[PDB]
Amino acid sequence: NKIFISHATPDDNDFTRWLALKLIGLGYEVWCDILFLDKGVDFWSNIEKVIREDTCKFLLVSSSYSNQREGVLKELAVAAKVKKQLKDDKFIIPLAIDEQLSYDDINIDIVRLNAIDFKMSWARGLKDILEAFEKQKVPKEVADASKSNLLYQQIFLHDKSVIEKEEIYDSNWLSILSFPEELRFHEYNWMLPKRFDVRELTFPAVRYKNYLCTFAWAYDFTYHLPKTETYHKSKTIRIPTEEILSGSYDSNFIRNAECKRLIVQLLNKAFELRMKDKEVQEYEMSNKTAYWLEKGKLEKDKFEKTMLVGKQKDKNWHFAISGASKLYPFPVLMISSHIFFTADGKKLIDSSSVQHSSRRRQGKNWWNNTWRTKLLAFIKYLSDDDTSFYLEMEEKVFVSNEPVKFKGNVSYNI
Amino acid sequence: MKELIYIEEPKILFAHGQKCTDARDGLALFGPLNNLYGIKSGVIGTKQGLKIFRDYLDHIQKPIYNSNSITRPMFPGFEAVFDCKWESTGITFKEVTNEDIGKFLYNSSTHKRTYDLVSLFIDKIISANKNEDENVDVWFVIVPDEIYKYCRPNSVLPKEMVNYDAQFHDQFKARLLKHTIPTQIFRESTLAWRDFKNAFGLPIRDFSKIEGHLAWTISTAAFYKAGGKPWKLSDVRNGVCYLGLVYKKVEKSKNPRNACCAAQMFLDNGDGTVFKGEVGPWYNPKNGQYHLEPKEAKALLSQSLQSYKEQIGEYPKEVFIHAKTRFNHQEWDAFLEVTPKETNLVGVTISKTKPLKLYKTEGDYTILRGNAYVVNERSAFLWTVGYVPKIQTALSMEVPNPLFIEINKGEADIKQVLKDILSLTKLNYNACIFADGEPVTLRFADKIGEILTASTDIKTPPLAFKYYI
DNA sequence: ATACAACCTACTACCT
RNA sequence: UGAGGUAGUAGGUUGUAU
Ligand SMILES: [Mg+2]
Repeated sequence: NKIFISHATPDDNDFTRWLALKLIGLGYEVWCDILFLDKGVDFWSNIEKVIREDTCKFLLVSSSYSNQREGVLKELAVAAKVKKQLKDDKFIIPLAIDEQLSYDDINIDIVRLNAIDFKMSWARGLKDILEAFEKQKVPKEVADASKSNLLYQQIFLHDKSVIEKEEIYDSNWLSILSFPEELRFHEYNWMLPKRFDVRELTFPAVRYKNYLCTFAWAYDFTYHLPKTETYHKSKTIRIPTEEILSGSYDSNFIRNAECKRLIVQLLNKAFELRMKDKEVQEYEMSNKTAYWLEKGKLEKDKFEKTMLVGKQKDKNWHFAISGASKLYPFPVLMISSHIFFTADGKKLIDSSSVQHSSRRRQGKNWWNNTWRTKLLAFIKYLSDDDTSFYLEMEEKVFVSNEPVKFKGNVSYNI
Repeated sequence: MKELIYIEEPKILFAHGQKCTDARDGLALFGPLNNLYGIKSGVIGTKQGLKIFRDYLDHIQKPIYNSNSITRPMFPGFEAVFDCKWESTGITFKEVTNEDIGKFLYNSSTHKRTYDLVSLFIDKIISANKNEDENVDVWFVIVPDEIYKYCRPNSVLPKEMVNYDAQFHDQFKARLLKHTIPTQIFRESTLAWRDFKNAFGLPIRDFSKIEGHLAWTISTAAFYKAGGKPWKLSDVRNGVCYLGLVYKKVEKSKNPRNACCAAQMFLDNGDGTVFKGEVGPWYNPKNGQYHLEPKEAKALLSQSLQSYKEQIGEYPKEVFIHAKTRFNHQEWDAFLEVTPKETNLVGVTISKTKPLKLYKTEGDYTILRGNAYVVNERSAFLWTVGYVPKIQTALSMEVPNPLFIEINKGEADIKQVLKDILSLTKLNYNACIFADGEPVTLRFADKIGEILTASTDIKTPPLAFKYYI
């Protein structure tokens, strides 16, 4: 009571899978060589046994690939012998699915047979198949799409699922491992307009009501503020940073959120000054600043054999990273990758549109491994010792050069 | 040294009550939930546009293949999928002459030219709707590429050939709302991408390897607009209503205002899905402020609860609000003054502005989709975009960005919130793809808001989505 | 009206 | 505007406290 479908194995797979699953969902027993994920030792002998003893119809997928295929022709001959044995005229029902194969180029075996046309429409062909099966009293069961869904899950999806396996991912977050012992509010009063530039000082300082929120010493500002030479350490509000990071400060003097924001501002300013001190080029974006390198500054632009500068078509592309600092959820430095383009080795392009177009063109063929390796190479380049890198804050802030690793319990099989 | 939890991919339901993970595979296997008899299409455009549409409609009946049938499933033809006839014999043409387009297109003012072209198309559409006997399910507007190029808000017309929003699509869909006409806008370079080539002798847009994907998306959109149900959610709870809140700046108004628009998602008593926009964009007059006033918030929640009660008959057990912003104290206080004590209010903020990129160290592929990094009991990251084992490829292009999901207000299990968001990423009827990144509530509320803020004013707008998407 | 951080939208351009 | 994704460019708001 089976239904045998003969086809070219790797070429007519889409239509064969579609038709086999549709027929299975309609209550028919379908025998197709793609409906068996694991193949036994006896294939051809079992195929001949199936044709001779089991099938009641023989659907042939007549296409250009299946016109002169040895296996298809052998099955056709065996099916013709079986049709002669059972005295059934309509045992073999070819299905014309290929428009490249003319109706006059079909082989001898099915040149005399009434075919079913699938060229113009697959739905019309399926309706014709069902009508012919109903008219010829082909045995069938009750319709049940659950069988088709189960077969589709078992055979066509078993190697495309999620496997349970440990996986390790590298992020773009550099955890801040060490913090200064405490924060200092320096009540310098006037201090000659309190260094009106503020942002131009050697050490990171911000202007509070009448104080100066710094992490370094008061005399460090004597270079830019001579008056601060006579400034006294008695006008210093000590505040414990480790207690601030736990949200312990209260009262109306200053809020915990304000302290965290001020710390973030100090960290970002200090990072900017350190990057300026590292002799790297700066690019101004719409809302941030990125740091990039030049053509020949590395020998030979292969830091750790990862490449940082390259040649796209006619312009030199340079990798870059842009940074920030956040306390949410825990103190981290957060960096993002960028690609910049220069006409020459040491130059720049003022046209933003061409930069955007070139960046989009280059992003198409980089992928996760190159992205991660270039990010890690840049971070290691910025490093200052074995497993960290420091930034001026006497006092200083150390940020790890190894991004925090995440661990997952699921993965795939490439 | 942190642990990522995995959220199983949600399953969507198709005809015969069969669950599947892929919309395309389920449609090609079982079929849609609805039973459309056929789609009668009206076509507006030039004779060349009508020929292009007829050729594409005849092409879409035959099976269409992609470059790879595992990464991208192939289209087996419209009637072989949706079980309904969408042929070129049911086409009701309405010709727009090229001189008509030439008269209005070439103008110094972009606003005037956009208004004139939109009026030229919509007047013919409306007259055919009212003064004809033929029944049209979807009106297909085949816009020439020059109109699309020169009708954008920032488009500038070169001097060689020289209220409402200066955008063809938004103005076209907003000025057609009073008549409730589901329409689909095509560009001539989309349906006939072969013929529109650049100076290099090659097509500007290459659909050679994604022809089946284009057919899938077009067929799904046309089937949904005609009144069909392609699929629905299968593993969602009962008695829970999902909302969405998107703010859009209104520029036609003399005073800049922020209009808040909503989309509402829940289930009815017949196990079906009810997914429609909550509209009447509530206006905040203060520029730069994206928070509703207490009376507007009360009206919004009252309307949502009234719609839920009129649909089901009982007040929802839970109400989830998804937004890209953060609710303040006044908004939530107004919200609680209307909702009953038996209803739990949860306000979730969904954002994509936190740059946490995870790189896999053992290949060229990206992190699996569905992995979540729970920061704490009120904050987590979700990877809605990433590598999908079924399609053997990632939904991103270089490295996906995470969705930062934080329960801003109320009490809820963050795992359940992540499950809900991942499930909602499977309800995009505008396209036939795998799951997308944004939740469908936020995306469709944004889609509604883009249209409701492209006109001076409008009466009570329709809730159905076929008039917007 | 300056500086800062922390959240927000509108508008393009490119790849598949 | 078949649809998503990734980027870039402008603008504005908010407790501050000059
Ligand atoms: Mg659409």
